[PDB]
Amino acid sequence: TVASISSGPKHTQKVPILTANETGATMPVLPSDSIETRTTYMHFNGSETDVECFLGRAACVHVTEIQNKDATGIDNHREAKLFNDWKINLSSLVQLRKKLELFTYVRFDSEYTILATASQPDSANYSSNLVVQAMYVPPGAPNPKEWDDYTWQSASNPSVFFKVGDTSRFSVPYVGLASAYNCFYDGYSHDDAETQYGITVLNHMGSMAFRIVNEHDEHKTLVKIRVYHRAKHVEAWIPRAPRALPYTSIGRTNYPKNTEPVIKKRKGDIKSY
Amino acid sequence: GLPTTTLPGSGQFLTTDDRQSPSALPNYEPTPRIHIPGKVHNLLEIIQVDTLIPMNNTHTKDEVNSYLIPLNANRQNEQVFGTNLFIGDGVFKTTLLGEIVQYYTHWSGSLRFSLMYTGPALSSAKLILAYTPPGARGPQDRREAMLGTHVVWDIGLQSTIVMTIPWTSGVQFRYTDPDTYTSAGFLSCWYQTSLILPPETTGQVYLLSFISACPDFKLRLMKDTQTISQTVALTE
Amino acid sequence: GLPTTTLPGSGQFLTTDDRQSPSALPNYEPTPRIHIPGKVHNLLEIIQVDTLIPMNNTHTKDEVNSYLIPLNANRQNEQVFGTNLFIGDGVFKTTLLGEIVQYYTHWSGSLRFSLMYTGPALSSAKLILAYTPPGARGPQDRREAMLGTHVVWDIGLQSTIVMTIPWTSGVQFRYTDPDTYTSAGFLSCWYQTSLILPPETTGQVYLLSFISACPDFKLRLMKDTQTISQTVALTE
Amino acid sequence: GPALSSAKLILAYTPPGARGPQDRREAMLGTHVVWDIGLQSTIVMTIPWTSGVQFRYTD
Amino acid sequence: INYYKDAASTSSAGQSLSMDPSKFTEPVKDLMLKGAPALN
Amino acid sequence: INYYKDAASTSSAGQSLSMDPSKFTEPVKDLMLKGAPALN
Amino acid sequence: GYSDRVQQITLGNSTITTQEAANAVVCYAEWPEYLPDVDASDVNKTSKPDTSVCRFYTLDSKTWTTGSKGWCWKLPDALKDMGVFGQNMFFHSLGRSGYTVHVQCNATKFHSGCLLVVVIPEHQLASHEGGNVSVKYTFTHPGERGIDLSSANEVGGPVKDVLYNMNGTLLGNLLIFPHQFINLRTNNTATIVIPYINSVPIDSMTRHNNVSLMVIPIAPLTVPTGATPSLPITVTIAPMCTEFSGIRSKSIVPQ
Ligand SMILES: COc1ccc(OCCCCCCn2ccnc2)c(Cl)c1
Repeated sequence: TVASISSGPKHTQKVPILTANETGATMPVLPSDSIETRTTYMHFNGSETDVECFLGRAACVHVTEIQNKDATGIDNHREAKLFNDWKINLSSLVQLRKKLELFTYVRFDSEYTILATASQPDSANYSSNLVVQAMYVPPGAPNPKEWDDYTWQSASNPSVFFKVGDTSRFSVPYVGLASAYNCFYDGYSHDDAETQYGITVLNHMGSMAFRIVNEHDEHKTLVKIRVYHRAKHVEAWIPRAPRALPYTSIGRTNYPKNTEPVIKKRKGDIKSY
Repeated sequence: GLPTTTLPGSGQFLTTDDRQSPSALPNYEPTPRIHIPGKVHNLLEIIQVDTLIPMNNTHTKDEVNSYLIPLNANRQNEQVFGTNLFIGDGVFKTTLLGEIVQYYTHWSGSLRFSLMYTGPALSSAKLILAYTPPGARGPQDRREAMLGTHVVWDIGLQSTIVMTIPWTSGVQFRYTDPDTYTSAGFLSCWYQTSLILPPETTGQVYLLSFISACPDFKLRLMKDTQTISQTVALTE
Repeated sequence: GLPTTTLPGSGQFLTTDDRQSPSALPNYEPTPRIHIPGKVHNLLEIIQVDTLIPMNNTHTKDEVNSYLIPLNANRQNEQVFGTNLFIGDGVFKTTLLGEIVQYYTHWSGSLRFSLMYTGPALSSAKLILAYTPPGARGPQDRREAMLGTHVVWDIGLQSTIVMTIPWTSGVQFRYTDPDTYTSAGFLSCWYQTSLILPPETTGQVYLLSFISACPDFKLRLMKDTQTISQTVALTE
Repeated sequence: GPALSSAKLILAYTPPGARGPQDRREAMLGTHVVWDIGLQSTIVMTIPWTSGVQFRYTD
Repeated sequence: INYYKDAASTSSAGQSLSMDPSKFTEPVKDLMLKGAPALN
Repeated sequence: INYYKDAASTSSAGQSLSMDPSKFTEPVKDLMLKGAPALN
Repeated sequence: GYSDRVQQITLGNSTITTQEAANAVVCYAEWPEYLPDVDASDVNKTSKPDTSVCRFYTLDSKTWTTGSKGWCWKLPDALKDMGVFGQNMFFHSLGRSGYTVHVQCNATKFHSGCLLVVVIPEHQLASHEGGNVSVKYTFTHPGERGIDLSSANEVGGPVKDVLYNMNGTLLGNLLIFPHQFINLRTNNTATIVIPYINSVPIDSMTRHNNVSLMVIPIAPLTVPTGATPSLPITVTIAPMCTEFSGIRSKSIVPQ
C-alpha cells in the first residue's frame, strides 16, 4: 500500500485544495495535492484501532465489599455487608464510559472477571479460606434477604462459587431487549409528567449478589470484590463528540455546576507558539 | 491421565487477553440485529471527519469565541495566529482528533488543517499559511515563514482552504504526549496582502479552523487518556 | 510432560456449566425405558394449553368464584371486566402461563384470551372484547374501547370466543416482571347490546375465561420464580 | 427589487372547503411553494385542479 | 478450537478490516469531485 | 471427545428440537378443523 | 447549467426552491426507507398516509440577533401539531419516520455570520442542577417552539450552555454529526435528509424523540452599517416515509 505517491510541480485550473466546508463534507485532501512528494508505503494496517480491539480489554467496572462475621443479632444482613448487591452498570467507573459513549448504539458479547481479596484489619490468628458465591437475582428473581436465604439455592439462577484470592471468569451474550444497548436515550418510560429521564429507564438487568459461603470464625474478615468487564464481538453505531466535562451520575449526561474551563488558555497571544 | 507441567504465569489475569470462557447462561438466544445507519469499524474512520479547533484560546472561561480567529482590515505584512503542533495538547487537545490521539501512545501521518472564511461576500483577502518542520523556531515574520511549507490562500467564492501538514520526520513515529525529540513543528498564518472590507461595512471578520487526519495516519499502542478521571464511583 | 498455563476462572464452580464428570458407579446398567404417553420436550409445548384465569379476583380468600366473571341481564353500554396485561402478575400470575413466564426474564409473542359462556341456552348476548395497545389509558367507556383491537362476540351455539392479543411492540421483548417502558396494554370487555334471559329464568350468568400463548411466543433468560420460597429445609 | 437584495416568500393555494388562511401556519398546510429570490427572477406556481365536480362556473 | 457450545463464549472477534469513512466524511447528496469547484 | 467410558458421564443432551403440543392442546378423538364449526 | 446551488424539493403537495444551496447532507449516507419485514417485530399491518403526512411543515420563525445563543428542536416533537402528521402521532401506539430538514436564512453581500445546522441522534440533555436531577418531560417536549438556548435556566428543564451541547461535550466536536453550515457569504439554506435511526424497528412517538435539530450562530451576525441588527431564521421540515402502527384511543401526554 502506498502512503504517498510521487507527485511533481502543478500549474493547473484544477485546484483540489479550495473547497466549501459549508457542505458538511471533509474532502479527502493529501500531501501530494499541495507539495511535491516521493513514494512511501504504509507498512501498517490499523489493526489496533478496530472497535473490537478498542473495547476488547478488561476494565474495572465495580468494586464492592462484603464481610464474614457472626450474623447473630444482625437485623439487616444487607446493611451489615453480610452480603451485598451491585445494580449492574458499566457507567459508574468513568474510565470505560467515555470509551463506550464515543458511540451511540453498541452491541458486544461479554466476559466478566471477578477478583476477590481478603483483608483482616484487626488482630486475627490467621487468614481463613473463604469461598465467595456470586449470583444473578434479576427482574422477577427473589432478592436475597439474609446471607443464607432460600434464594441462594439459586436453582434456575446462575451463580458462581470461587475462593477469595482467586478469580472467577465467565462470559455472556447480549441480553439487551433491543438490537443494541442505548448509550444514550432522549426519552422516558412513558408519557408521565414526573417520570425519570436518561437511559436509567432501559438499563434493566437486575443486580449481582455476592456473599461468603463460610460461617464465621472468631475474627472478622473483609472481602473486597472487583468486577472487570471485557466486550467481545463488538458492534458500534453512530459516533458522537467525546465527553468533555466530568460525570455526576450513572445514566444522565449531567455535568457539575461551576465546573472549570476545559479548554487550556494560552500563556500568551493567539500569535504565540 | 495425560502428564502436564504448568509454566510461570499460570493463574495470572492479564486484562489484555483473548481466551475462551464458559457461557453463564447457555441456550440463551439473543435478539436479532436490525439495520441502523452509521456503523463505525475503526477509530481511523472517524478521525478523518474534521472538527473545529478552539484556536483563539486566549479567553478565560470556555466560550464560543475561542473558535473564532479574528482578522483586521487593512493590516499588511502581519501575523494572524501561531501554534506548535503538539496534537495531544494545547489547541488540538479537545478536538476529536486530539481526543482520540490521546487514547494512543504513538502517531504518524499527515494532518489536514483548513480555514473557512466568514467575512462579507464583497470583501477580499490573501493569507499565507506556513508549516515549519521541526528544527527551526516558530517563524517570527512572513519572510521567515514563507521559506517552509506554505499555501497563498486567495479568499473567494470557494470559502475554505485545506492545508496539509505533510509528514516530515526522521523517526517514523512521534509521541502523542508532547516530547522534544519527537516534536513536529509550528503552524503560522500572515496577511499576504491584507483583508479589505466593502463600504458600509466594519469591524472584525473571523475565520473558523478545522483539523482532521489524512488517510496516511497511523496511531498505535493504546493507553489511558489524561482527559478523564474521577474521585468516587458514581451512582444512580 | 506437556507445558500448560492455567487461566483466570480455574477451579471455579459455575452452576450453569455443561462439562464431563467421571461415573461414580461404572459398568452399572440402567433399567430399560418402557413407553409412557405424555412426554414433554419444551416448556413452549405446554404454555399453549389454555387454563382458567381467576379474573374475578375481588374476593378475600381463594374461592372457585374468582374464576367466574358475572354478567347482568338487561344492562346496556356498560363494562364487564378490565385488567392490565402484566402476564407475570395480578390475575395472570397463578395461571400455567403466568406460572411459567415467571421462570424467564423476557417474553415476546401473541397471547390467546378466550371466554366460554355458561348462561341458559335460551338466552342471548353480544359482548365486545377490546385490547388497548401500550400508550393509552385503560379505556373508560366502550367508545374509547372500540377504537383499538376488538371482537364483537355473538353468544350462540358455539360457546367460546378466542380473542388474540397480537404482539404490538416497539422493543422486541418485554420483561415478565411488570415494567413500565416494557408494558403491554389493557384488556376490557363491555356489553355490545346486552344479555337477555328467557322467561322463567333469573339472576346472574357467568363467563369462564382462559389464557394460553400463541405459537408466536418466545421466553428467554431463565431465572428463579418469586412464586415459591422456604425458611427451613423440609424433612421426611 | 435591487439585485443586491434578497427575500424568501411562500405562496399558498387553499383548496375549497377551508377559509382564506389567516396566518402562514394556516397557509403552509395546503399547496405552497417556498420561493427563494435569486438570479432567476420569476417563480411559477400552479393551482392544480382540485375538485369534486369536473367543471366549475366562470361566474 | 472452540471448547464451548455457545457463541458468546468464543474469544474476541478479528479485524473488521472494513473501513469506509465516507458515511462520515462525505455524506453529501450530490457527489463532490476533488479538484472540481465545490460550488458551481 | 468423551474422556470417560460410561454414558452418564457425558455432558448435557442437545435440544430435543422435538416440539409437538398437539398431545396436550388437541387430544380430541374426532379431528377439529379451525374455521369449521366446533359442534356440527 | 445545474449548480450545486439551485435546488427544488417537491414532497407531497409542497415544494421548496433554493437558489443558493451548498449541496445537501444525507445522514450517514442513507436515505429514508420503510421498515422491511426481515426487521419487523410487531405483527400489525402499518398505515402509510403518504402524501398527507409527507409534505413540508414550516415552523414559526426565529430571530437571529447579535446576542443569540442558538435554538434546539426535537423530532418528532416539533411536528406534534402539524396537520394529519400530528393526529396520526397521538392516535397510534407506534410510528416511524425520516425527514427532510430545510433551514433558511438570507441576508445580503454586506452581512457576515455563520450558523451550524446539525442533527444529533439520541440527544439526551443534561439537567443544569448537576448530580442526578432529571429533566422533566415538558422541558424536552417544547413542540414547535423548540428550546431557546439563550432563555434562562428553569426548574426541571435542561442546561442551555452552548459550549457544551446541552450534554457535557464541546461545541467544536458537533461536526462529527451530519451537519451543514449557513455562511451568509456562501449559503442561504441548509438541507439534511434524516433516515430513521433507532435500536428498535419502530417506537413510541411521544415518549422518545430520536433526533434534535440544532441551529447555532458560531460567527456572530454582523450587519452592514445602520442596517437593522437582526435576520429571521425559518425551519421547514417534512416527514418522509412515515408509517404508523397500533391504532387505538389517542394518547394523553403531560401538560
Ligand atoms: C455470576 O453469574 C452471572 C450470570 C449471568 C450474568 O449476566 C449478566 C448480564 C449483564 C450484561 C450487562 C451489559 N451492560 C449493561 C449495561 N450496559 C451494558 C452475570 Cl452479570 C453474572
